[PDB]
Amino acid sequence: IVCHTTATSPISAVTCPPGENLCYRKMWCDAFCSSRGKVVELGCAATCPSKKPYEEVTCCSTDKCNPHPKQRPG
Amino acid sequence: MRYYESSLKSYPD
Repeated sequence: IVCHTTATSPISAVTCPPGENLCYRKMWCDAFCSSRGKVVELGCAATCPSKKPYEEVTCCSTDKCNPHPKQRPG
Repeated sequence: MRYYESSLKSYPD
């Protein structure tokens, strides 16, 4: 299983088996919470971390299962 | 310039 990283610089699914047993999709808000919503910063992790204030972290363990609404197809 | 929840082309505006 591989995870993508929107919080590094570009975005790419790299295998994260050393430590992170899976992936994680995070969301929150950028410089100014635009009307478009938050962002989509997923990546790798050992377990869906952060879950007390408002951080909406998520998880995903599958062939690049961190695809967010990026290239709106159609 | 974000992989927001509705775009993937570093859109400025």
